[PDB]
Amino acid sequence: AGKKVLIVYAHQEPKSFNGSLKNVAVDELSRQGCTVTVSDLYAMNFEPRATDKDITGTLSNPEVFNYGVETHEAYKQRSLASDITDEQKKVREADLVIFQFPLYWFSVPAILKGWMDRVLCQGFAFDIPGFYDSGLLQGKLALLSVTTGGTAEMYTKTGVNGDSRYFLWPLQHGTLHFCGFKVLAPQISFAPEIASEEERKGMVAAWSQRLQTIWKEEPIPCTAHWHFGQ
Amino acid sequence: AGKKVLIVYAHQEPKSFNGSLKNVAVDELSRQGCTVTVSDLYAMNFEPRATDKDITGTLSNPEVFNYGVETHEAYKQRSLASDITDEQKKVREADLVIFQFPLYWFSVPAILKGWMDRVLCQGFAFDIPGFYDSGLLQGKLALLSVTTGGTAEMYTKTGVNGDSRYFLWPLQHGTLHFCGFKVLAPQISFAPEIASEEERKGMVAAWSQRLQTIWKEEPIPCTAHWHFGQ
Ligand SMILES: Cc1cc2nc3c(=O)[nH]c(=O)nc-3n(C[C@@H](O)[C@@H](O)[C@H](O)COP(=O)(O)OP(=O)(O)OC[C@@H]3O[C@H](n4cnc5c(N)ncnc54)[C@H](O)[C@@H]3O)c2cc1C
Ligand SMILES: Cc1cc2nc3c(=O)[nH]c(=O)nc-3n(C[C@H](O)[C@H](O)[C@H](O)COP(=O)(O)OP(=O)(O)OC[C@H]3O[C@@H](n4cnc5c(N)ncnc54)[C@H](O)[C@@H]3O)c2cc1C
Ligand SMILES: COc1cc(=O)n(C)c2c3c(ccc12)OCO3
Ligand SMILES: COc1cc(=O)n(C)c2c3c(ccc12)OCO3
Ligand SMILES: [Zn+2]
Ligand SMILES: [Zn+2]
Repeated sequence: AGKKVLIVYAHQEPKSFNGSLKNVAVDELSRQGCTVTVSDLYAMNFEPRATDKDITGTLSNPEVFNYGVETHEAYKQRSLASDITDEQKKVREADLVIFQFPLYWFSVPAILKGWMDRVLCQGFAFDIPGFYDSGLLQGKLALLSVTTGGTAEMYTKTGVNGDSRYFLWPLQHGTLHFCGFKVLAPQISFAPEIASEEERKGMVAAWSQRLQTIWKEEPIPCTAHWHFGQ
Repeated sequence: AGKKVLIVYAHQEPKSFNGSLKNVAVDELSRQGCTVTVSDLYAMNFEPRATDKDITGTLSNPEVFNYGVETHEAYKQRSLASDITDEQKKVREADLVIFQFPLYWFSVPAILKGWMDRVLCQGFAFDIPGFYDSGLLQGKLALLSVTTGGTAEMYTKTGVNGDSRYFLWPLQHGTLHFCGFKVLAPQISFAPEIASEEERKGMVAAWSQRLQTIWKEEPIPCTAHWHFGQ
């Protein structure tokens, strides 16, 4: 239907398993008639570092540079670097934002971490006050589509890595929910490097198949209990 | 004595509160006679992105780029980029690695996330298999010194942000413990931007005091129970 989707994609190799997941999302959401944009961060050589090059006008406090303060002001003044505001426009217009990435150290690859750090600035994505359920991106859906080295077995409460939900907290709750997104259940594609060719094909078609009905899903309850239980 | 400390620091501003915490750690550990090295990531313009530039000469599969495989082989064949190997030398010789950074999105700034992604490579920090305590950095101590925007009250189990310990999991357990580090209790300096003056002087003083007996400390039990349990 009449919806805009932004896919923020973080993998170096177009032939990868992540590449395939990205392309099947674009294929399926495009088939449905959705408007689809992809920010392919490596191909863009997206700048991950939060630096004073991100503000182009007079700083509030040139004596002691505080990145959150300076970017909050710059956002209000329209003196942010244009790579940041280009991304903000995509997010602003999106109804759904999908993040497609390999798990790096229980988190996103740094190039995508730098997208969150630099694009979700104060004034745009949240304000103090104006976060979690009062976040500035309220009304928008977000979803993490994550691939791993580790097996599903390894990511259980009594497996070596602990439950997969534990590493989702800082991203789902600390970032997405904080900015006001409603979070859809994560898509985790476990261990495609270990998986057989039939199992890989299965994981790709499960994602394609889930996307056929993605607009009918409810968000998760993004709370400590969902993530950690008890 | 004789101990070597590496401090991996990630703040843009030498006059910041992180800056002061890094400086008192250098001052105190230097005073004790320890060997100290600092990796000032922003001043080094450290590269955060995981790309094929990290491998010199020629790829072990130039048709499909797999970062994990390529860096593992590059490590074995002494063909990693020199920014990464310079960091690996400092880590290899270190008895204690302290990370000094402001919390960005429940995690490390992207520039320090990229140090983790690119420096802690397979063959160096862990093997597959070969992790947690068959992790290659066993014997070394690691410590997170983190500063926050949010007050300690916000970081309680039924505060908005949830417990501090919940966001420590991917860093302490998924990264530091996985590589074989023993983890010291984190130093968390809550909300300096809204502290006095005193209080702030006091937080800087307390870190210095703690570093006086850092070598007497016992590592935390780095378990799901410690982070999430009761
Ligand atoms: C710095 C670093 C940190 C990491 N940290 C962690 C961690 O904390 N936890 C953890 O679990 N893992 C971790 N990993 C490993 C893991 O997340 C990755 O290896 C990744 O998830 C695998 O995804 P990929 O797309 O790169 O796989 P690929 O290697 O690209 O996929 C396996 C492939 O199937 C492919 N394929 C592509 N398209 C298709 C298709 N359409 N159908 C069938 N097969 C297809 C390829 O041909 C290849 O055989 C880390 C890796 C690195 C480099
Ligand atoms: C992209 C981004 C994401 C963020 N995400 C989060 C998050 O997830 N959770 C969260 O809680 N917060 C978050 N924050 C807020 C961030 O963690 C805090 O802004 C930061 O930790 C403050 O530390 P600082 O060193 O920059 O403080 P500074 O602004 O540098 O310091 C505060 C004050 O201390 C003064 N000072 C310096 N040295 C001394 C000294 N020796 N004695 C006394 N005073 C001194 C400085 O002059 C200044 O007045 C985020 C910020 C950004 C920009
Ligand atoms: C430290 O987290 C990991 C957990 C983990 O379970 N696996 C399988 C990893 C992996 C890597 C790199 C890291 C991890 O390359 C291939 O498999
Ligand atoms: C989870 O993210 C935050 C939690 C949080 O508790 N606080 C206070 C934050 C903050 C930021 C940015 C993010 C956060 O700028 C100043 O204060
Ligand atoms: Zn939440
Ligand atoms: Zn652990």
